[PDB]
Amino acid sequence: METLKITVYIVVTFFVLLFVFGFLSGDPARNPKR
Amino acid sequence: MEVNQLGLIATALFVLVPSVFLIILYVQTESQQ
Amino acid sequence: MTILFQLALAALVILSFVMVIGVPVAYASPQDWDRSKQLIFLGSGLWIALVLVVGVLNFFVV
Amino acid sequence: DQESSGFAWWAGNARLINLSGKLLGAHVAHAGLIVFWAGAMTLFELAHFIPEKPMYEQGLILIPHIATLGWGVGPGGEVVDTFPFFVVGVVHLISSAVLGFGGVYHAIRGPETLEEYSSFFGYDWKDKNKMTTILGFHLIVLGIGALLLVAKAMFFGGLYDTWAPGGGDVRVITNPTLDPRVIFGYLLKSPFGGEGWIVSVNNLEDVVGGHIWIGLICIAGGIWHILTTPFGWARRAFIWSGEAYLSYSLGALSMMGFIATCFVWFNNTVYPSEFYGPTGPEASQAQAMTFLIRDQKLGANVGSAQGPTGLGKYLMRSPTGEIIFGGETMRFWDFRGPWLEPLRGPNGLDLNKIKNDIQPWQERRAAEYMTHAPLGSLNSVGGVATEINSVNFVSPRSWLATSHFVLAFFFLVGHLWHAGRARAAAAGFEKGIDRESEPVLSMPSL
Amino acid sequence: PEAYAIFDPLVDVLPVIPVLFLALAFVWQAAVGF
Amino acid sequence: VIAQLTMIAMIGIAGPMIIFLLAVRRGNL
Amino acid sequence: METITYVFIFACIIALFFFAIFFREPPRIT
Amino acid sequence: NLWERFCNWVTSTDNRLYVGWFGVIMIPTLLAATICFVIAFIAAPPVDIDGIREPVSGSLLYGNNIITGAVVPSSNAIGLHFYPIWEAASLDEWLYNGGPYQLIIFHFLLGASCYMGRQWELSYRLGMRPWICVAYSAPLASAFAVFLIYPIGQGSFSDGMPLGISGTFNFMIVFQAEHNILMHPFHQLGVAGVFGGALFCAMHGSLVTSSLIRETTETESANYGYKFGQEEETYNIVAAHGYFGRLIFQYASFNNSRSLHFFLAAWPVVGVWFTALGISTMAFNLNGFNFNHSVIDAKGNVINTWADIINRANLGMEVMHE
Amino acid sequence: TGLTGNFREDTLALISSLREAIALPENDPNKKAAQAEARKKLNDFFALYRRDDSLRSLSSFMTMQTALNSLAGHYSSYPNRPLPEKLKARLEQEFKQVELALDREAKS
Amino acid sequence: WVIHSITIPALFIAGWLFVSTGLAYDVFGTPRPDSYYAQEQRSIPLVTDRFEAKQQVETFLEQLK
Amino acid sequence: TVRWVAVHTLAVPTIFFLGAIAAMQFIQ
Ligand code: CLA
Ligand code: CLA
Ligand code: CLA
Ligand code: CLA
Ligand code: HEM
Ligand SMILES: CC1=C(/C=C/C(C)=C/C=C/C(C)=C/C=C/C=C(C)/C=C/C=C(C)/C=C/C2=C(C)CCCC2(C)C)C(C)(C)CCC1
Ligand SMILES: CC1=C(/C=C/C(C)=C/C=C/C(C)=C/C=C/C=C(C)/C=C/C=C(C)/C=C/C2=C(C)CCCC2(C)C)C(C)(C)CCC1
Ligand SMILES: CC1=C(/C=C/C(C)=C/C=C/C(C)=C/C=C/C=C(C)/C=C/C=C(C)/C=C/C2=C(C)CCCC2(C)C)C(C)(C)CCC1
Ligand SMILES: CC1=C(/C=C/C(C)=C/C=C/C(C)=C/C=C/C=C(C)/C=C/C=C(C)/C=C/C2=C(C)CCCC2(C)C)C(C)(C)CCC1
Ligand SMILES: CCCCCCCCCCCCO[C@@H]1O[C@H](CO)[C@@H](O[C@H]2O[C@H](CO)[C@@H](O)[C@H](O)[C@H]2O)[C@H](O)[C@H]1O
Ligand SMILES: [Ca+2]
Ligand SMILES: [Cl-]
Ligand SMILES: [Fe+2]
Repeated sequence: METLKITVYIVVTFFVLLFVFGFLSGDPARNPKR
Repeated sequence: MEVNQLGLIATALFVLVPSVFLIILYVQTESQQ
Repeated sequence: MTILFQLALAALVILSFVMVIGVPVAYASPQDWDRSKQLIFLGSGLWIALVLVVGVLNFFVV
Repeated sequence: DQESSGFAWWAGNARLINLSGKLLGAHVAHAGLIVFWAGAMTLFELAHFIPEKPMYEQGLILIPHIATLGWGVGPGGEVVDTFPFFVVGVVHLISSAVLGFGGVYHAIRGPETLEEYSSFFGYDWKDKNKMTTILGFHLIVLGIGALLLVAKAMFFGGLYDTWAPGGGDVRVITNPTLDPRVIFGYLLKSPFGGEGWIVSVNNLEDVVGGHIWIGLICIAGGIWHILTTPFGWARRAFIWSGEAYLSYSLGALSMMGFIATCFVWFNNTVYPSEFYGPTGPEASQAQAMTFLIRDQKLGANVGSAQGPTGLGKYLMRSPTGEIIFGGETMRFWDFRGPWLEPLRGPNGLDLNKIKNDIQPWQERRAAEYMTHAPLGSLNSVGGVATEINSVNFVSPRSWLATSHFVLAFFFLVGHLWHAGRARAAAAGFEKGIDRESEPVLSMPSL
Repeated sequence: PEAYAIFDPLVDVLPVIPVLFLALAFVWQAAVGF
Repeated sequence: VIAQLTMIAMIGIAGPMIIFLLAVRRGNL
Repeated sequence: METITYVFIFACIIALFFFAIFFREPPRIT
Repeated sequence: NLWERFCNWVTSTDNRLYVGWFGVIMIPTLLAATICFVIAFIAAPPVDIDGIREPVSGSLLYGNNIITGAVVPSSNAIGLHFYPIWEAASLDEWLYNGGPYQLIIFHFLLGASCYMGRQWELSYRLGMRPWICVAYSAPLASAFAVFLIYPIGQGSFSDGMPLGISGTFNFMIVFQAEHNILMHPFHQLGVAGVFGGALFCAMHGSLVTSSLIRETTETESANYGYKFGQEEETYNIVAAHGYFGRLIFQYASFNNSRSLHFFLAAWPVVGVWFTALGISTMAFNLNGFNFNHSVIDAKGNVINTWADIINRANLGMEVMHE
Repeated sequence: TGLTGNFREDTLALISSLREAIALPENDPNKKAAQAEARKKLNDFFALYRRDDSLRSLSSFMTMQTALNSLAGHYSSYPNRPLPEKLKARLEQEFKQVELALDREAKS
Repeated sequence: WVIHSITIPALFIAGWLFVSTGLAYDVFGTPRPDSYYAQEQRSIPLVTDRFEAKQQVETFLEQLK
Repeated sequence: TVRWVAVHTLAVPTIFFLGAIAAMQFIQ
């Protein structure tokens, strides 16, 4: 139960963390034209 | 729980026979040269 | 004397409501728009004063 | 102009993207409307307004706001003198008369582009500096008003009080609460059941002490932006361009809506249940107690009991140490209203105390919230949902939350609309896929 | 207020006229003619 | 009502009027 | 009996999905 | 670098399924929704709506056809509280109070949102005008409305939609009891929005199939003549134009496909938005106007117009529910 | 008020004003104005203690709230008429329990 | 532009009268705003069977109070 | 001719019902 709590936090924190940098790094640079 | 005793065959034939009839036609098409 | 003032009150709208028409039309035909019409500076400066009569008087009136 | 340089008419406003001289004309005029609408409703409501009865009875969405700042309210929610209500609305009208007048001036006779008449006012959307310069001033000005609230709070008159030791009305805050302990950490609370996110705000003095920060944060913001310039990581993202600025505005403005939808519907502290009408949770809550007292009054003891549903007739013991009402109301055991909390004891309601501690106002007021439990129709067929043609109303508290939501919903779409057109524009292919070279045409084919 | 006691239609309808602006836009398009 | 209704009809008909006067003027649009 | 048919029927749906997404013959251009 | 290379892989279009940055949320959450769904749908302990009396078995293992089976929403005892696994005392406690419902819809919604964007951030990377995500808002509006919003108006997810084919029917009917949704105008547009969608879907489907430049023999299938990537126009507008242009008056025929297809996609969408507004208007107890005793004689008797019949039927239902 | 420090000392301190000000001469130069400013302290008083989540649990604090809401609530409706004696006596009997029960918390 | 200042007014007034005159009442047999329940006897004058109704509608209507 | 026969036989009764609509709203 309690172990699961921290686990969900860590997992959710990870994606969202992995998520923002995608846009915070050069996202418009990825596209057919510029 | 209690059930129509024969109702199971219904599904099977209603699943397989239409299914099969689509396969047989298909496998043919695959064999077209 | 609110009637004395109520007539002056409506005199705001009457004068405003025409300037509501006049100001845009003044800009409508640019010919002599700002050339012929200084009435804005003539009407507006007179119009703003017609606001001050409203409240300062009514504060004493009503 | 015409479509020749531009695009079609039904969308024709965005022809203004590159004309700033016309652009100010838009806003100042538009702001003129919003102002003019504000005072209009004020006077419109004031003419049909009845000072004796309560406000939520009147179907009144505005005067409560003015009142909530403590003008003409009086204790007991008396609504003493209407003249302060009158002054507010008319002033906005007179203010609008100036605005649109200017809005017109920039619309026509004002210069069609500002890059020349005033270089200071001149700005290019693509410029990431002179624009950010502007973002400072507003963020300063918008921060000024926040303080100017507190000027009403701490100094001039005093703001409304939800909870007073009696009457729950008018107080001039002395010491505002400020520290990151209960402020920054305040919004850190869960959004969900039992802990509001920003919707808790138990104490009034939270918002005042809170706005102090938002007052002194924003003033830093301008001073920050005025003296700074976007950094690298900023420049790599965000698509600096005319549209996107509007696109970002929406997203922020959208999420604001859902929050504003949440306050009016729940929070009792900021919007007093008194003249905004009872909150939905409080409605069934108070009704549940009026049934309680009327039966407990006469020859019946409801404390230890069972119901036909089995949970008891009125009181239950929650899994928490506190004991609550039964019925459907049990879904709201979290609500604490100005009248209810004192009736509550250390853990839940003190039954022995409930009988004795009733006031003349409470029971009356708590019963006054029985008639109005937010409900009603678009033609305003009121009473309990299927109750037939009796007590016809829709509590204004229900209107705002409905209204602002619908609007707030669109602005999510709007945000998600322009953000598409903004980036695609910057990406250059917003004009439609190019028939010469299709980007997909040459790709690895899966 | 009693000093203001009668302007019936004006105070009756102020708030509709903001809508009228949206309508004006079309008429102001009608003469311009799209 | 009717008196009030007449007052409302009279009170804000500058919209159409404005355009018509402007149209006659052939000002700008 | 009763339930186990539904899961079966519902299974072949999924076994179709995964199967129909990846194994489709690509419709080449021209 | 690993990152700069990895980032290039997520964004990359060569994948058979595009996963944008939204896919980073979308894929795990939905894949987590479904897994915890199908299981919970198959084996659900008899979730209890009210701790007073009555456990409800919507699970598939207990005697339920697909029709009757549904995931019961959370109880009233739990109210609207955020009720994750660990917060609940015991695992079986978390199921008995209707946890799996509150678990699915969160991951589903928060999955559904990121999907709405994932359609966008693909469209941006194929170099195409990106309005699909606008069109997709219409269902997603309805999703949030019936799942997330409406219970907030009721303060409990219990009144939220039980998700299942019988559960849904139960929902509407009961929802019809309280708020009289039929007479509400916003819904009454939503109907038009759906039909006219289905309607236009038939005509614009029909008229273009009607007109086909014939590359096929009569024996051969008519479809196969279309070659993927034909830069010929496969369907005559001039032929089909006058058709609908003769059938009704020639003025309304919508010469321009680009004009048509937009209107084809505006009618259903805008039709649906009003519903997801019509619900949110209901969730706050602002109901559809029910004209009642609109007629009365001089004798005070009730002439009893139709709406009363409905007013009675609803009044009938509400007593039934409780 | 002039409230400072912890809740306890001030809670006791306010009762020194509360229990006193209940019954005084009505014909004195000011009982009202004296009773006016005395009850204004309640406003100052009970505002800051609403903020406390701790004392929001235990009895002795919520006891005082029962007293405060009893007393002050009379003064918005019709403050001019003095309280009924039956409402006056019950106040002290509540205060008397409080500071004892209040003390029951610290030395529990 | 010619008779369209004539046709419309004279015609539109006809419809105005058939309501005012109430001629539409006995033409379409609608009940009159006071006429539903003759005497008191509050009940539905529900027409029942065939080869009757022409005579049966008379009965309900016959009383009329 | 042809067109005239359409509107004349259609919109004319419309003008005649508008009498019934309006002249009703003032009854009762
Ligand atoms: C913050 C406010 C805001 C601002 C300033 C802009 C600004 C702009 N938008 Mg925009 N937009 C916003 C919010 C905003 N948007 C939101 C929230 C949405 C989602 C609904 C959109 C959706 C949107 C689209 C889809 C388009 C724009 C476009 C534009 C550009 C031209 C304006 C235009 O088309 O007017 C057009 C004005 C009209 C068509 C007249 C209004 C007619 C509507 C139907 C009124 C109906 C509302 C009313 C309440 C309902 C009926 C009343 C009822 C009683 C019956 C301009 C840059 C256009 C563009 O291409 O941008 C470059 C465009 O095509 N916007
Ligand atoms: C309600 C907000 C609003 C505002 C502020 C504007 C403002 C503007 N629009 Mg616009 N527009 C709007 C809504 C709005 N629009 C909507 C809803 C639509 C869709 C229906 C459009 C569609 C549209 C198109 C298609 C175009 C504009 C254009 C313009 C600009 C020039 C218009 C012009 O030549 O005026 C000239 C106006 C007149 C000659 C007469 C107007 C009538 C007057 C102003 C009435 C006065 C108001 C009031 C009665 C008096 C107040 C003052 C008083 C105190 C004295 C201007 C900045 C044009 C543009 O691109 O800018 C160059 C353009 O091409 N708009
Ligand atoms: C509305 C006013 C406003 C606006 C539009 C901006 C706009 C901007 N600021 Mg800024 N700023 C403001 C107010 C404002 N600021 C104030 C009041 C301060 C305090 C003095 C600052 C201090 C500040 C600094 C110190 C810096 C900026 C910077 C910037 C630029 C890029 C960074 C950015 O926007 O962050 C976008 C947001 C992120 C990058 C991360 C988001 C993290 C947030 C805070 C999450 C917080 C948790 C949240 C509650 C989670 C909830 C989930 C959500 C779904 C609700 C941008 C132009 C940067 C810049 O370019 O300056 C050179 C910079 O270095 N600002
Ligand atoms: C409803 C979901 C949704 C969707 C699909 C989009 C879609 C988009 N947004 Mg966006 N946005 C939204 C809501 C949404 N917006 C809200 C509510 C805000 C608050 C102001 C913003 C603020 C915003 C900014 C400031 C920018 C975008 C931008 C964009 C574009 C892609 C870049 C990006 O990463 O977005 C940003 C994505 C987010 C902010 C994520 C919020 C919603 C997602 C779906 C949830 C992700 C998980 C979330 C953090 C919660 C999980 C953890 C939580 C428990 C703490 C794209 C059009 C960019 C753009 O187009 O600029 C031109 C851009 O710069 N958005
Ligand atoms: C008794 C009633 C009416 C009479 C006798 C009448 C008379 C006529 C006649 C004789 C014509 C054909 C000659 C001409 O166009 O000058 C005509 C044309 C027309 N009138 Fe009327 N009119 C009547 C009512 C109406 C109404 C109710 C309308 C409503 C719009 C209307 C609108 C028109 C139109 C649209 C035409 C053009 C016919 C076409 O284009 O084929 N008229 N009218
Ligand atoms: C008592 C009374 C009264 C009176 C009052 C008055 C006295 C009024 C006032 C009012 C006001 C007091 C007004 C004024 C004006 C103002 C305005 C409306 C302003 C605005 C503007 C703006 C804002 C501009 C802009 C800008 C620029 C241009 C530049 C720089 C920046 C800025 C932004 C500033 C009355 C009659 C009501 C009646 C009732 C009572
Ligand atoms: C430009 C343009 C536009 C826009 C417009 C606008 C936006 C406007 C605004 C407007 C406005 C924003 C207005 C304002 C003004 C105001 C005024 C004009 C006022 C009047 C009134 C008054 C003055 C009052 C009086 C009184 C008193 C004082 C007391 C009591 C009584 C009374 C109420 C009477 C459009 C798009 C359409 C089109 C294009 C162009
Ligand atoms: C407490 C309180 C108060 C105060 C206020 C405050 C303190 C607030 C704050 C708030 C805030 C201050 C908020 C914030 C939030 C966050 C957000 C919402 C933002 C936005 C942005 C973002 C979100 C970003 C975005 C992005 C992402 C996410 C990824 C990457 C890309 C980008 C960067 C774009 C008051 C007095 C009223 C009352 C009582 C309580
Ligand atoms: C009076 C007055 C005033 C002023 C105000 C104003 C000046 C307003 C404006 C107004 C307006 C602003 C108006 C407008 C007009 C409009 C109208 C009259 C509308 C109607 C409608 C229309 C005509 C539409 C059209 C159409 C149709 C019908 C169908 C198709 C579509 C369309 C859209 C085209 C004041 C404040 C001083 C206050 C005192 C009094
Ligand atoms: C990605 C796909 C994942 C799919 C996951 C699920 C796959 C697992 C399938 C295993 C199915 C076992 O099927 C099982 O059949 C039996 C009998 O047939 C059912 O049992 C049924 O009949 C028995 C008696 O025979 C009763 O005691 C029982 O109460 C009744 O439910 C079970 O309720 C069902 O669970
Ligand atoms: Ca009226
Ligand atoms: Cl008294
Ligand atoms: Fe099609």
